[PDB]
Amino acid sequence: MIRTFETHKIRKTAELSSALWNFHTIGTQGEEAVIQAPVPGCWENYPDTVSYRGQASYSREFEAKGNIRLEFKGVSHTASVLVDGKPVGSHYNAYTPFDVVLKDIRPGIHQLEVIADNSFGPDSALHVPNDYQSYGGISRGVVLEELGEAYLSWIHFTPFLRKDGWYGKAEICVRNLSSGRLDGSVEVEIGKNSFAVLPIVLEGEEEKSFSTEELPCPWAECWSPESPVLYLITAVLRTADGAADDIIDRVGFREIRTEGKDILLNGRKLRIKGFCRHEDHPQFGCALPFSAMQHDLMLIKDLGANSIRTVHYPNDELFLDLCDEQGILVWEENHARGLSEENMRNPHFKQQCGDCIREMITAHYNHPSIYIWGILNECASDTEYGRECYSEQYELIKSLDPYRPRSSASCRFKTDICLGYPEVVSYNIYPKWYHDVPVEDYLDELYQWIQNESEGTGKPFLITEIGAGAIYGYRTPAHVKWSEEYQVQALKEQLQAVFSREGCSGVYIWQFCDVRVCDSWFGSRPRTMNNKGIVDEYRRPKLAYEVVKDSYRSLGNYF
Amino acid sequence: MIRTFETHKIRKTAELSSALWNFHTIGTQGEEAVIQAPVPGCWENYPDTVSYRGQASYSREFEAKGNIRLEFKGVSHTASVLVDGKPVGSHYNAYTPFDVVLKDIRPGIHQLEVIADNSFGPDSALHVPNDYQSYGGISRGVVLEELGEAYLSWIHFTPFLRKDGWYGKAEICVRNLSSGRLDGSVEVEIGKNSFAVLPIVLEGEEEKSFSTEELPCPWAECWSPESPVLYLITAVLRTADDIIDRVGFREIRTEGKDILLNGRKLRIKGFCRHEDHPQFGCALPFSAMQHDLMLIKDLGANSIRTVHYPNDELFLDLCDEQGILVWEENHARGLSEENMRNPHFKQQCGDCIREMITAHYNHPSIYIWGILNECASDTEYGRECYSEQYELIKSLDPYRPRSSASCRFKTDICLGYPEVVSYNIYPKWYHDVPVEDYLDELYQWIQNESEGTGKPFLITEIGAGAIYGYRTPAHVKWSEEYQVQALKEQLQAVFSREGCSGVYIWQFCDVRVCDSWFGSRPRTMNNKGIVDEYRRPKLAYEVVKDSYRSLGNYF
Amino acid sequence: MIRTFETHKIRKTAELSSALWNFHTIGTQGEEAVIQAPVPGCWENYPDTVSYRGQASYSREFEAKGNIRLEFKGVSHTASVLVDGKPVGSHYNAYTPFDVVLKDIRPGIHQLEVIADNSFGPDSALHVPNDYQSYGGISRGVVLEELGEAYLSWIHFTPFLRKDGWYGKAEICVRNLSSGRLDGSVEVEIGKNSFAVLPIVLEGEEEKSFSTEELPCPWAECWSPESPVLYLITAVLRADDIIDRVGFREIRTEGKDILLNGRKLRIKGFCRHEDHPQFGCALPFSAMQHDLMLIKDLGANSIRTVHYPNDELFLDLCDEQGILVWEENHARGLSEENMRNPHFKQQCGDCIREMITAHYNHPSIYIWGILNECASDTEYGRECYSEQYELIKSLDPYRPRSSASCRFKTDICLGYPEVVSYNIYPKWYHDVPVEDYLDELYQWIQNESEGTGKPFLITEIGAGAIYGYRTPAHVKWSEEYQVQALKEQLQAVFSREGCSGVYIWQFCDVRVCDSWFGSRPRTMNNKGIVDEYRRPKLAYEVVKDSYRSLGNYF
Ligand SMILES: O=C(O)[C@H]1O[C@H](O)[C@H](O)[C@@H](O)[C@H]1O
Ligand SMILES: O=C(O)[C@H]1O[C@H](O)[C@H](O)[C@@H](O)[C@H]1O
Ligand SMILES: O=C(O)[C@H]1O[C@H](O)[C@H](O)[C@@H](O)[C@H]1O
Ligand SMILES: [Cl-]
Ligand SMILES: [Cl-]
Ligand SMILES: [Cl-]
Repeated sequence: MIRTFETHKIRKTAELSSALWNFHTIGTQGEEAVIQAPVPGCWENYPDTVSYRGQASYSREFEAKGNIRLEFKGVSHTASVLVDGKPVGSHYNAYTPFDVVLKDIRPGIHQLEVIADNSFGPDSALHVPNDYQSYGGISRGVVLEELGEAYLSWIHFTPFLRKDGWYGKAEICVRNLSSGRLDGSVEVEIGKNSFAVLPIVLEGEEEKSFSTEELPCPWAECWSPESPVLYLITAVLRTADGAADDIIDRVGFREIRTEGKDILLNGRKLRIKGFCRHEDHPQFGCALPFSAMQHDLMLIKDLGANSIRTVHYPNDELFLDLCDEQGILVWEENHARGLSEENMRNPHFKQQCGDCIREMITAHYNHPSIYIWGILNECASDTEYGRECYSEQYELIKSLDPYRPRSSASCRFKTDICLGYPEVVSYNIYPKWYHDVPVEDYLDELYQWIQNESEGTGKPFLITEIGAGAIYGYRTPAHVKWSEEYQVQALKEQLQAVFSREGCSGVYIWQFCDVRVCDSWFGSRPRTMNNKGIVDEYRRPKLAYEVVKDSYRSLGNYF
Repeated sequence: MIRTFETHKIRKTAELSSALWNFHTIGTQGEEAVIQAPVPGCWENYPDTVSYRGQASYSREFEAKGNIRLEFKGVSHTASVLVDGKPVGSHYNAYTPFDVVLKDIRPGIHQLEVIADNSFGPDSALHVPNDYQSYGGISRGVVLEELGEAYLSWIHFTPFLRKDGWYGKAEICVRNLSSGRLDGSVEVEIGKNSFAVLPIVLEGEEEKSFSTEELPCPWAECWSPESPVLYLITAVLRTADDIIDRVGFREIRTEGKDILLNGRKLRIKGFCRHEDHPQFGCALPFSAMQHDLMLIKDLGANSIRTVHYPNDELFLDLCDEQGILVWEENHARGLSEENMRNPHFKQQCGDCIREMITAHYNHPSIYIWGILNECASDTEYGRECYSEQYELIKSLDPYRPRSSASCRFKTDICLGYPEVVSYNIYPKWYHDVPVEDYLDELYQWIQNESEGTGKPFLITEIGAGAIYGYRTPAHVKWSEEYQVQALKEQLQAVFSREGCSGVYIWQFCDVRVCDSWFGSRPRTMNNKGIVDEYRRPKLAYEVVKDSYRSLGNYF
Repeated sequence: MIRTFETHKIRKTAELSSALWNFHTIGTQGEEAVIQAPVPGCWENYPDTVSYRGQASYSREFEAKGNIRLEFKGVSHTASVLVDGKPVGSHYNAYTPFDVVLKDIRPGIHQLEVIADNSFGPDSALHVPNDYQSYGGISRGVVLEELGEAYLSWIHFTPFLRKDGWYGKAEICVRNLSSGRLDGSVEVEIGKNSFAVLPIVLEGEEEKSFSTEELPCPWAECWSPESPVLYLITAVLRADDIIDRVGFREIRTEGKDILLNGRKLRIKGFCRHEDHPQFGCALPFSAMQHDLMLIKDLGANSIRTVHYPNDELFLDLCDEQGILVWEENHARGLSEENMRNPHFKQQCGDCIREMITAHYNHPSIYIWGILNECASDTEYGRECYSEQYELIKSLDPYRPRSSASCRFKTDICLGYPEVVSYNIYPKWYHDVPVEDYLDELYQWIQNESEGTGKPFLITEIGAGAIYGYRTPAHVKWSEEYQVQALKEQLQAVFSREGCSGVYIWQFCDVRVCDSWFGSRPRTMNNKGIVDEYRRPKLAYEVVKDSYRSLGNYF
C-alpha cells in the first residue's frame, strides 16, 4: 500500500515493497549474514541490528522491460540504488521521495539493490545527532513502473474561492523520454467533471510544465474539518498511440488565507487544537504501517484535536491521505530541528534544505489538509547568516507554492530577526517545564514583544510547541517533575493560557507520543526517550490525556 | 494487502479493505455517531468501542457491473453482508474466509454494508467466553472481483516424492455462473514450466472440479526450513479468467515414532502464537506479523502453532517464504461435552474445517492439521465428534497428518485416530511435579495403555506465567525469575524425552482474554508469553533462545 | 521499643530485642553460615532465607541473676526457648505474646537461644497455606525481667458509665514465686489519682487475682476518636510494679446501634494485615505510623486486624490517635475438616486467652472477633463458635463480640454475637449490583436468621488492582476498574439502613502463600488501596472522597 487510492489505471505499476528483501550490513569487521527483512521497515527493529548505525544492503529482483521508473517513497537517510550491478541513482534525506528513470532495459529478470546509510558525519547536515532518531533502511514504499515513450511527472491543482464561487487551475509536468519530438494532449477531469485539455508539444528528451486557465467549478463542494469532501483528478496523456499514460491524485476545494491576526479556512476564523507528532513507534521505527497510522489518528481525534504538526520533517503520503479523508489540518515542514548557526554553515546545508523543500512541495502540493508550510524548526533565526537561509528557503517555497501561508517554529525568545518573512509567527515555549515562570506571564511578555518590537506585529500567532515530560508509570503524591501528576498540572495551566491569549490562533502540544532519541541526548532524556508524549511510546494514555481531552473538546474549530 | 503475491493477472479485482469505512454500533434506540474506522481492524481498538460487545455496521461504496464476487478474509465473528440494502450473504467464525457472489448487478456505484457481531450466546458454539478474546469487526481484508460467465474457484497442488524424484498433480475447481453449458480449457503452469491443459465441460450453473495426472517435475527443487523454494502455479481458464497460487515441493509423513520432512526426522522447536496485539486486536498488519516472526526466528524457533484457529493467509505466506513450519487447527478451545452438544457445534466445526483446508491447501509450511484443542476427548460424544472431524479432514487432505492437542492426562479415548499424539502439560506451573517425572509418566501411559502407542509425540503446550516487570529475589510464581527456572527445566525435559518430536512453547506473547476468566488471569491477560503483549522480552527470553539455538531442525 | 510508654519503674527490665542475634537455619547435615540478624524481624527479609520455610535458631547472651522472666511478644509461629542449653519453654501462634519464668538462676552470663519454625503440617491448626504469609523468626520484641519473690502478672481496668458519670474497677493478678505464704499490699493509681489499696495474701507458688470495688472517677475525661484522652494506671506491690494505659469509654450495642459513649457509631475502616515488603510481619514503629497516617489521610476511623492479634505497639498508637480497633483471634477460612484438627480448639483457646489478657485495657479495641470465614454453616463449626464466644465473654464480659461471615444465607451462628458481620465482594467476584446484593443479604438476616435486629457491619468489601496496570478497557485488575468498583461499593454500604459501617478489604497489598498463586497475581493479594510499597492506587482518591464526606456518628 502506497496511498489510500490508486494513482494509476493506465500506467503499468507494481509495488516492490510490502515484501521481504535480502538484508545484510556492509562495512563492518563482523559477520555480515544475509537475512530476509521487511520493506518497508527500519533495521533498528530487526533483532540483529537493533542499535546498528552505518551502511546496509537491501536487494530483491524484479521483472521489467523497456523504459521504467523506480520510485522510492523513503530511504533512511542516504541511498544508493543499483540495478543489475550498475549505479543508477542516489538520494539524501529520509523523509522525501525520489525516483530513478531507466531507458530501454533488456527484458527479463533484473537485480535491484539499495544501499541505505544512517551514519552521522560531515556529508549529512540535516540528519545529525538530535532529539529524535535517524533510522536506517527502506522506511517507505517502492514502486516499479513500466513507462512508454513519455510520462506524466506530476499534476498540481489549485482551487480559488472567487466572489461567484469555486474556480481552479491545473499545472501538469510531462517528461519526453523519446529522442524525437512528441505531439499529444493532456485531458483533465475532476470527479468525472470535464475540466481542461492542454495541447502538448515536446522536443526530444524535454521535460515541460503546462498550465490551464482559472476555470469555473460550479459543481464543487468544499473541503473542511466538518466535511472533508475530496475529488479524484485524472490527467491522461493522449498521443498517436492512444491513451498513453495517466496520473491520478485527489483534491479538496478549500481556501487557506491570513487576514490580520486571523487564519481563515473558507472564510471562517480557525482555532488550531493540534499535536506535534513524530513518525516514531517502538516496533516500526519511522516505518509505521497504515494500521499504526490510523490508530494514532483515532487517539488524536479522541483527544479533540483538529490538527497535527509533522515534527520535524515531511510525512509519509499515506498519512497525509488519511488526514485529507478525516478533515485533519496539517502543518508540514522541511527536515530541520535546532541546527546551530555553525550547523547551518555545513557545506551541504542549503542544498539539502533546498532539495527537501522542492521534493516536499512538488509531491505534496495537492493535499487539502496541508494548510501551512513550516521551515527550520528552532534554527539560528537570531543570526545574520541564519536570516539569509530563512529568507532563501521562504522564497523558495513561494516559487513552488505562491498561495499557502508560511511560518517557522521559533525559540529565539525576543531575539528573532526573521519574523518579517512568514505569514504566521510561531513560537515554542516551555514555561512550567523548563522554566518556573507562570504560563500567562511568559506568554504575555513574548506576545507583547512580537506586537511592539518585531516585524511579526499584526500577524496571526501560534504556539507551535508547549507541553511537559512525564515517565509513564512514575506517580507520587509529591507531584515532582517527571511524575504523571505533575504533567497534568502543567498541561492544564499551559492550555488554559494559550486559549486565553488574545491574538493566538491555537496550539500544537509537544507532543503526541514518546519518541526514541539519539544516545548523545541521554543526559536530559530519561530512557533515551523524549518523554513529553500525552500517550507513551506504546500509546498508553498518561494521566494528562484526560486533561488535554477536557480542554480540546470544550472548544470548536472556529472562533 | 491480502497476500504477499498477486493471485490474479486476468481477473479484474480491487481491494476494498486497506481503507476507512463508515462505522457505528447497532442495538440502540438513539443516534449513534458515525466514525471513520480502519478495515482491516477490530473495534476494541477504537477509543469509543474499546469494550463493546454486540453488533456494529461497517459500510462503504464500490463501483462494479455484471457478475461480481466479494471475498471476505475474516469478519469477527458473525457477519451479514448487504449490497444495495439487500441481504446477500452470511458467515460465522472470525478466522476463515468466505465469499458472496452476485449475478448481473446494474452498473455504477453500489452500497456495501457489513454487520459484524461478536456477541456470545446459543447461536455461537465456537466463540464462547474463553481464554482469548473474541473480537469484533472486519479483521481481515475484503476484495471486489468483477467476473464473467465462469471463474476458477480454487486450485490444489499436491507434490509426490517418488523413488525417481519429484512428481505432482493439480486439481482445479471451476464454477459456471451461466445457465447454459460451458466449454473451455484450463492451462496450468508451475514456475513457468508447462504442466497440463485440461478440457472443461460445465453444465448450466454447475461447480465442478478437474484433476491432472501425477506428472513428473524433474526441474523441481525442494522446500524445507533451510531452503524454502517456492513456485507460482498459474491456471488460466479460456472459454477469460485466471488463478495464481504458490507451492513448495516437500513431503510430510509419519513412520513409526518419526515425523519425516523430505525423509529427515523432524524436530519441532515451536511457539504457540495467538493473533493478538494491544493495538491491532486480531487484525495485525504485515509489519506487526513480520515483527513477531523476526522475534520468533531470533528465539531459534522453526515452527509456530496457530492457537486456537486458522490464521491470515498473509501470515501463512510469510511462513512459506521463511521456512517456518506451521501447525494449523480448526477454531475450538477447551469445549466441554455440553458445549460440544450445542446444536450448531458440528455444523460450525465442519464449516471451519472445509473453509480452512480448501483455502490453505497449498501452503507448504502447513505440515499438520489439528482439531479440537483440549476438547472432551474423554467422552463418547466427544469421540463421536473427533471421529467425524478427523474423517472430514482426510476427505479434503488425504496426505498431511492429523493431530489434536489433548489435556486428558491418561483418560483420552481418541488417541487411536490421529497420526500424531499431542499433549499440553504444565508441570512446574500448575502442578509441582518435576517435568521429567510428569512427562515420563504421561509418555509410558500412551505407549503401554493407549491406542496412541507407537505414534509420533509432541508437547503442543508447555510454559509458565510471568507478569512483565514483576521481579523478586523470592522467585515467586508470576515473577519473571520463576518463568526462567520453569522454562529451563521444561525445555530440558522435552528435548531429552525419547520418542518426543519437539515442543510448542505456550506461548509467544501475552494475550487479552475474556472478562469472565479474570480470576485466574492477571490483568485479564494470559501472561505465559515469552514476550509481553508489547513484544518486550521477559527474562525467560534468553533461556528459550539458548535452548532452541543449541538445536537444529532434524534429529 | 516495646510499648509507647514505660510499663515498669520498679521492676528491673531490659529489652533483649532491638539488637542483632546470631541466626542460622537448622534441619541440614552440613555447615550453615551464621549471620547477624535483626530482632525483631522475619527471615524472609534476610537475603539468604527469602523463601526459607522450616526451622531456624536465634541466639544471644544476657546477664541476669535470681528469679527471671523472659517475655516474648511474637515468634512466628512455633517457638522453643532454651536458656543455657536447657529447654525451658514452648509457644504456638505468631501473633500473641508469651513468657518464660526461671527461678533462681546462677548469676553471670547466660545463653539464650530461640528455635523458630514456620513449617506447615499436622501440628499447626491455625498457620496453614492461606491467603497471607506465615513468616519465620522473632517478629516482635523480647524483654528480660529480673524478678523477686512475687510479681504483678497483669492488671485489668474496666470503666463504667452511669447516670452520675464515670466509675471504674480494677483487677490485678499477683504470682507468688516463693514456696512460703506471702503477705502484702497492692496500691493502685489512675492518672496520679488515688484509687485503691488491696491487701494481698498468697499461698506458696500460688497465682491469684484480686479485685477492687466499683469506685467513682469524677475526674475522668472520656476517650473517643475526637478526644483520645489516656491515663496511666499504676499498681505497686509492697518490691514490684506494673504500669498500663486506660481510656474512659463505653462500648455497647442497643438495637441495631453500636454505641460509643452513647453516640451511634459509624465505622469507616480498613482491614490491615501486618505485612511489608521489607519488614515482613515485623514492622517497626516508623512503618506503623506511616500506615496510620495514610489511613487517617484516607478519612478512616477504624482498623480491623485481619486475621490475628496485633503488636501492642500498634494498638498503643491507635489508642493515642483515637483509631477504633476490631481485633480477632488467629484464623482465616478454615473448613470444617481444618477445624477438626485435634490441636484446633487448644490453639484457638490459647490465642483467645493470650489476646484478651494482654490487650484488655486498650480503649481503641471496641469489639472482639473470631474465626473469620470459618465453617459457621456446619454443626461442628457452630460447636466451635459457641465455645470461643463463651470463652471471650468469660475473659471480657463487656465488649461486644462478632465474626466475619461469608456463609451468604447459610450461617447458623448468627444468634451468638452482638454484631452480625459479612464479607461480601459484589462487582469483584460476582457481577451483581452492590445495592441488590447487599439488600438481598440484609433482608435474609432480618427475616430468616437469629441475627435479626442486631447491629450489622460489612467487614470486607473491595476489589483487586495491580498497581501500574492501566487500560481504557477498564478490565478487572486495572486500577480504573478498582475505582469504579469501590465507588459503587462504598455508596451502597453507607446507604444501607441498618448497616453500621464498613471495613475496606484492604489497606495494602499483601504477600500470600505459593499455593494460592493461581488466583493471586504476583503471589500477592492485590486488593490494597495502596500497593505493598504504600503507593496510592487510583482508587485512593475514591475512598478518600467517600470517607472524608462522613463523620464518626449517625
Ligand atoms: O525540549 C523538547 O522536548 C523540544 O525542544 C524543542 O522545542 C524542539 O523543537 C523539539 O524537537 C523538542 O526537542
Ligand atoms: O492455562 C493456559 O494458559 C492454557 O491452558 C490450555 O493449555 C489451553 O489450551 C490454552 O489456550 C491456555 O488456556
Ligand atoms: O478474596 C479475598 O481477598 C478475601 O477473601 C476472604 O474475604 C478473606 O477473609 C480474606 O482474607 C481474603 O482472602
Ligand atoms: Cl523529555
Ligand atoms: Cl496466565
Ligand atoms: Cl487479589
